[PDB]
Amino acid sequence: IGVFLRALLIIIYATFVGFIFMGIIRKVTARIHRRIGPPIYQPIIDTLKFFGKKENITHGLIYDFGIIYAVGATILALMFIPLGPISVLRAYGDLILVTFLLEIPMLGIMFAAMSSGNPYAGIGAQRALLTLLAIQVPLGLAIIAVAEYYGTFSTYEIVMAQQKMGWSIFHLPLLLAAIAYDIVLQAMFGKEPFDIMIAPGEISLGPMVEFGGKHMGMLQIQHAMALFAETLFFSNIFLGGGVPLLNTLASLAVLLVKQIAVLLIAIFVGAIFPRFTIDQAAKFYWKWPTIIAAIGAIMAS
Amino acid sequence: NELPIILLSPLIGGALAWLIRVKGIREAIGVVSSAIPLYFLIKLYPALEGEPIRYSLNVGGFELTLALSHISWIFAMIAAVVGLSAVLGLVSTAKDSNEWLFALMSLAGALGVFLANDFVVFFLSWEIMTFASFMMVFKYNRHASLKYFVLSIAGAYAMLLAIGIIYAKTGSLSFPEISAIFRQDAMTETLLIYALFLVAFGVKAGMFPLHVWAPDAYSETNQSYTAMFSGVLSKTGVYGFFLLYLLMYGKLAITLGNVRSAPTFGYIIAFLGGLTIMVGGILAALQEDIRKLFAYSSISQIGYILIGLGIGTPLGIAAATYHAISHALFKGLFFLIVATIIYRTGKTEFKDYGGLAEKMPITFAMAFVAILSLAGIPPMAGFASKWLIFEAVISRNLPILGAMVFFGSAIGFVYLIRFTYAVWFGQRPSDLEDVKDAPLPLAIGMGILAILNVIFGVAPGLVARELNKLFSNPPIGGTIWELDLGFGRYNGLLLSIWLVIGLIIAAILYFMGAGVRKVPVTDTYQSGNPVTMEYNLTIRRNFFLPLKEAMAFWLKMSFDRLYHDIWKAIEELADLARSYVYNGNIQAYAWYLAIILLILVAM
Amino acid sequence: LLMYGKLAITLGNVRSAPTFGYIIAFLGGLTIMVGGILAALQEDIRKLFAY
Amino acid sequence: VVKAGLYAMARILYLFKDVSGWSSLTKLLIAMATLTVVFAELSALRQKNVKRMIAYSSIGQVGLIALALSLGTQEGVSAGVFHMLNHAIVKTMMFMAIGYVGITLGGTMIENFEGLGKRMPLTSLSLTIGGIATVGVPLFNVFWSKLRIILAAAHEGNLWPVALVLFASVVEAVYYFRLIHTMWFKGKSGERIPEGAIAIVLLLLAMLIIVIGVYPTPFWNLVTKAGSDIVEVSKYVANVL
Repeated sequence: IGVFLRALLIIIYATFVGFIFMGIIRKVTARIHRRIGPPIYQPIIDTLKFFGKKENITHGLIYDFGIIYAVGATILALMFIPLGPISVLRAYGDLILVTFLLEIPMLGIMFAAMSSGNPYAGIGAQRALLTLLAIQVPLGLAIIAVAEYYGTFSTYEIVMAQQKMGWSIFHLPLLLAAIAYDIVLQAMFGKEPFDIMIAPGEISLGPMVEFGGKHMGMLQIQHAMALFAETLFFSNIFLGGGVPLLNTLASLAVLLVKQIAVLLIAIFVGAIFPRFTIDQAAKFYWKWPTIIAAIGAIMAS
Repeated sequence: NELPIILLSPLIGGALAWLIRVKGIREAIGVVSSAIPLYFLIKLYPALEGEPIRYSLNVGGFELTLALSHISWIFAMIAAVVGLSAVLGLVSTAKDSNEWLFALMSLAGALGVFLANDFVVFFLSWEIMTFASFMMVFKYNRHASLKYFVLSIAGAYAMLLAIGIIYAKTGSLSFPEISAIFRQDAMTETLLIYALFLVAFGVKAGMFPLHVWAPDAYSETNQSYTAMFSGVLSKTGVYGFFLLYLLMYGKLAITLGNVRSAPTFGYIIAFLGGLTIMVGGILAALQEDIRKLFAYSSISQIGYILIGLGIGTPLGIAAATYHAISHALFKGLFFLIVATIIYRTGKTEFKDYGGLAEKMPITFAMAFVAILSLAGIPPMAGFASKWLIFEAVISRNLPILGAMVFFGSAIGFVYLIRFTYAVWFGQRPSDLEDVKDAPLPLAIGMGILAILNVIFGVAPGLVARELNKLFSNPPIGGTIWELDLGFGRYNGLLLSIWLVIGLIIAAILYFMGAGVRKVPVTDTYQSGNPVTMEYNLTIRRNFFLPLKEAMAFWLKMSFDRLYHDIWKAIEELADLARSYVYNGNIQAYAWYLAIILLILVAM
Repeated sequence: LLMYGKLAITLGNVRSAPTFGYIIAFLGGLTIMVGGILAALQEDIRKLFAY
Repeated sequence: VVKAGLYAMARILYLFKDVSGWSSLTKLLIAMATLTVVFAELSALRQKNVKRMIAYSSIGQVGLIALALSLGTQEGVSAGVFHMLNHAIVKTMMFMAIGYVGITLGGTMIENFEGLGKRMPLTSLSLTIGGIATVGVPLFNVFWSKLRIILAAAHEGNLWPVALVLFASVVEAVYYFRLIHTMWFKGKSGERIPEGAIAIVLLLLAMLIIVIGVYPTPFWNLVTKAGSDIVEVSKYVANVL
């Protein structure tokens, strides 16, 4: 009953900071090309609008359950990564679990985008799945480079091995995995260079081309959690937060600073770079970040 | 006594269901002829802890020591349950009486290879299995069938060559004692033994040199048969490589020096396995057909087992057999569900059907378990199996081989998205209004494999604790729900309940009313335009044209072309030796006699 | 002359040849290949002789 | 006539098993037997006349009899006889079915051999269950016997006089299922043409290869005591003088 309230604390904090992180993305992309743009508390009002309609669509019996499964999977992703010391479980937060549970949101946001039935949703799913094909070639090598440099997989036995000694973006056989993660994060998010699972403008909107009221609200929740989960997975592995309430709140605050830190370098790349053809997106994630992560993988062994 | 009856029982079931074609009883008494091996295996399951069960039956002057070990029972148990789950789905989709003679002979081949503790029971059962599978796929498209037969006879008979050499060099034939004498010389003729044994079991696996029978024999056939053609008839290659490890591991590691912390013969078979997962997944993409897509799926997951049962002497077999059980258990369900969708509807090609997931929700839900059972979903056995295979990679460090198997999980994810799109979602064409639901006898097999999958996935667990103890003293300290690896945990209780809690909290944010009005499909976006029923809007043509045009250089070098080249060369040499040696010239044969007499002069 | 055995224990031999010697000789064999091949289509009197 | 020649050759060869130069003679006879399992059973591949397609197959089965009739002394001479008393029955089945086609329809061309699934009765099943038993796929008798011959070529003359005879059964796997396919699943012709005079007699022969296929040990005990006429000389001579 206490782990239930603690998990409710983590999911409601991840909501009320992940939406603010997406609003920070909107604010920085507004200032990146000379505009005030929205207030900081903007996508909260997006979600609050999208649950206030009076009609919906519901094309099929599976059209509901796919995106609801996407929200359940993206909540399951953030439940294992150690959000500060307050973790509902730290015994098993293994690398392969969190790495695969980022991809399952890219199922359910697309598995229920297929049930509508559209050439726009079909070619959006066509251009979304080649990413998830191509991005796992430098992603797996980054995970092996994290693996063989430490040995342990329980993610509480990694932040302990960071706060004992050293940082983790240092020690160059592990830094070459971080550049591979810094490039794969824009694809795993849906930011502008490797945008194409969102693609606003070239195709209509790809997978989320016609969802409706409540379904777009669940998508905004899922997209904010995908943001927060992949950013917390990058920070609790390659950066390490680790660490009384005046110690715990400051621990979560410096964790939030390192959340913004990779999120800050995810935006500066992700506005000055145009959208990528999916035929080149399959060709790019095998040339440069694969050989970088492969040099990191043979230098971690 | 209680051991040989289960080897004759599918043979007797193939025998009995040939004469009894008088009534509608060839289904009923035919299917329970293959349903007694589960009842006999589980009756002898508690006697495995006792000193082992064997039998001799000296026939043909040989030994035929059948004996059931701790792990041969495990493969035989999945042999019974997968061979059941196909065969009670085989009571339909036959349209003849000449089906049950071979599809039950194949299961007696399958129980024979697994319960093979000698070799003269091993190769006999393997040859029976090869014949039964061939004669099953020998009903139409002969060129597809005979290619499988020539390749698998080459594998069977190269195994006969390898057993000839290991019977010559040792002297004795018996398989239990031949591991002892390999321990005896564990402290130049054996690099041929391993390679010929690997070719002997590269014919019933997905090995990238020799897998060209797979997109033809897993292709056009009785599809309800095929759930054992990948679910037990490709586990025989896995059990072959595992029996190779039971024969020697250290004697093959001294004569072949390790390239890294992994042994080099294990590294070679796992590198060919990693290439297998790559090519199997990639060729599963641009494969517009309902079964030729699934051929590459069935040989995609074999490379997982041959990576895990490659590198690593602890936990490597202990993780690869786990994925072997998991993959065969759901791929039986996938071939069952594709047989259902190929029987209830008409034609085969992807440009026949789409959006067929509302006229048969039992099919949709049962293979929604199987979609969850593939590519990694934490309540199901797919994620447990892939996670064990990825756990065996990092121990005895291998960075170059971990990339292709992880890429294999990605491309395992990709093709299933390609399957569930243009077969199940979108609009339906106007020839599928004359269709019904799923019939009951396939649905019993679907439900059996689904409940076995859900007890396999949420808690490993029972089979992990089974294969842990009494075999290669414990690498994993598992319990009923957790797994307890040396440096990982993988709970299954508090990983599935956080899903079903997270789905409740997700349903709280959705199940709120405020108008959930249903709409038709024919009125849709289409860039804000009118769209009628006669518009092919769901895409159904190759689905992966940038994926094909990315590696358009890699696909110009196929192996289907090379083997047809080498067989046409042998076949035109067959027309060559026919006309040269065998002339009408009488004096040519006189000259042949004078030549061999001249050799007798030369002594 | 500095070390041969200390670099052979920390780096296990791929064959009867040591693996660091095998790596430098494999890059050397690639060097003879590319040097000879680029010496062919190199119309110049000295850029031919560089290769 | 192939068996008498191959026995009397392998009789008198094991009557002089003490002299010098005999080892080169059996090393020639191995090589020529392997040269005849390949050429005969591969010249049937692009073969048109179906009587010739079995004629080449009967030579390739006697060549592997010669392969184990002169290799060593035992574990294969007493199993080489296990091929001679077995291949005579299965080649009795072959030339029955070809003979009955050539006398009913007329000739032995494939064009007048095509289409015998529905047209002909279970005589075509006798050719089916005969052509199955030359590669020896199921629990049949040529499977038992060819396994005994390939295991015989282990202790002496190994892995080259295996990988040609065992190569030919891969080729012999081809020209039977290019034949059984074009008589069962290509027919398009329902002419009943009743032939019930051998519908029982060839089939009681066809049930004679199904009983030796499941019970070899009531028949393999015979060739143990029937190998004792070729294995040795001393109990042979002392049972004469």
